[PDB]
Parts: sequence; C-alpha cells; structure tokens
Amino acid sequence: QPRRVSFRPGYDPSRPESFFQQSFQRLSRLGHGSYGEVFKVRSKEDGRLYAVKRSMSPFRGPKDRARKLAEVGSHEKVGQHPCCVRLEQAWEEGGILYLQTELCGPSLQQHCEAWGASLPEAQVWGYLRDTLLALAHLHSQGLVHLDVKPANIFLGPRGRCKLGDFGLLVELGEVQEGDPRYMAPELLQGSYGTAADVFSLGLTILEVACNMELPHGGEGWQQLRQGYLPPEFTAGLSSELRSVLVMMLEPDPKLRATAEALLALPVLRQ
Ligand SMILES: Cc1ccc(O)c(C)c1-n1c(N)c(C(N)=O)c2nc3c(Br)cccc3nc21
Repeated sequence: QPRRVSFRPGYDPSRPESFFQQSFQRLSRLGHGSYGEVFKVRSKEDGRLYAVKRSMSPFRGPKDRARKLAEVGSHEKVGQHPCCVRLEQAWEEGGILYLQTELCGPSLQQHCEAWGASLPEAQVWGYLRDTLLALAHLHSQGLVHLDVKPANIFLGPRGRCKLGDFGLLVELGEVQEGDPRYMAPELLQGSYGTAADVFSLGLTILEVACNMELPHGGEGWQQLRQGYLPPEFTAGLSSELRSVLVMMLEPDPKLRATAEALLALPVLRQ
C-alpha cells in the first residue's frame, strides 16, 4: 500500500499495478543514476506535466529509508521560493521513494555542454542573480545546500534558473559528502556555514563563464582556494564580474561575502 511522506484519482487499489504506473504517464526518462530515475510525466488527475524521481532499489534497512526520506523533509524546509524547485507531493511504495516536483528545463550543466563554450555574460549574471536569491532564501532559514553546482541548477523560460536537489541540505543548529570540485576550503576543517554555498556558487559561475573544468584535487584545487583567480581563463571576464567572483571565492568564510550583500551590490540589483 502506498503511503504519503511528509514532515509536517485513478486509485485502483485492487489493481496489481503501482500508483506510479496508475496515476501518471511516463512521457520520458529525464535522467537515471545511482539516485534512481527521473521521469517526465503528466498527472493523470491534473493533466499538468510534472517531474518524478524514484529510487532504484528498495529500502535496505531503517537507516537507508530515513536517509532517503530526509530529502522530503529538507525540501519542505526550503518551502516555496521563486528560484527553488517546488515539491508537489512525495510518497513511498515497495521500499521505493517518489518525489513529484515542478517540471523544469535543462540543467545548467546540460545547457553548457550544448553551447560548448563560455556562456554569454548576460545569461551568466542572471543565473548568478537567481541562484543568489535562492541561496539567500535558504540561508535566512538556517539552511545550507552544500551541493551548489551546474547539475543542480535547472533553467527556465526567459533566462531564469531555479535551485534543486536539496538532498545534502543541512539545517544549521549530520552531513553528507559533496563534490570536492565545488567545496569551500573551510569544509576541510569541518567549518560548515552558509558561506560554503556562496563559495560553491562562485566556482559554479566561474566554470560556466570561462568553460573551465574544475579540478577534483591537486595544486589546481588549491590555486582556486587562495583568493587569486587564474588570469589565463579569467581574461575575457569583465571587470565587474571578476570583482564579484573574488568576493565569492574569498578563502576566509568570516570575511567572505553573503548572498544578501552580493544581491545588494548595484551590478546584481534587479
Ligand atoms: C525530480 C526531482 C526531485 C527533487 C528535486 O530536487 C529535483 C530538482 C527534481 N528534478 C526536477 N524537477 C527535474 C526537472 N527537469 O524538472 C530534474 N531533472 C534531473 C535530471 Br535531468 C538529472 C538528475 C536529476 C534530476 N532531478 C530533477
């Protein structure tokens, strides 16, 4: 029996088919991986198109179930913000967790691969703005995403982007590992705060604006975490963008800029 999942219609219960196969039509499989599978679907009760994620394998034990279900709780804490992917409903059946979210466009990672070049700064600034708006919303409620990267930012109409994948989200006041390429240096010493997301967004913007593959480790990983940007790729960057990037990549989290401060800056105002 399927049961809804929260931390706050074609039913056919008798029929021997899953609620997913009974309440929705799988138009496409947007993606797949260890997390499971993401499908493009249209509600068989509302007709509107939505995105659904399902886990690959059934719950192994009590812990696996709790760890997976936490994303629902984390998604609920984020709430409804214009620049954050909104969750409609979440449920479980057969040891499988399902999350139904608004259908968004392609990820910033995909868009960048297709463009195959440094994105125009006009698009870049807007993504920086909306993502900063989203982070400020999370930071105000004592939430840290910890996995800000191109793949977790989804594009929308008229050059707008929304933040998603709140699985690694932690409420300031249990932490999972994130991608080393985008992690703030303070995390190595266990210092976790909203500043970390800002640094991740900085490397995110640097990656898409200079078509630069971020280093997983080594000296290159260090150079980007010493407050000095590499002049070889940052050549085409405008003076204004570079200054904003230096603020976000400030090694010391105590001195690093905050989202609201950056958003208040004139270049990033509206
Ligand atoms: C399904 C889901 C649940 C929770 C959550 O936080 C998010 C952001 C989503 N979610 C979307 N709403 C996607 C979209 N296109 O609308 C979307 N695409 C994905 C791709 Br492509 C690859 C891997 C994972 C994806 N997860 C996605």
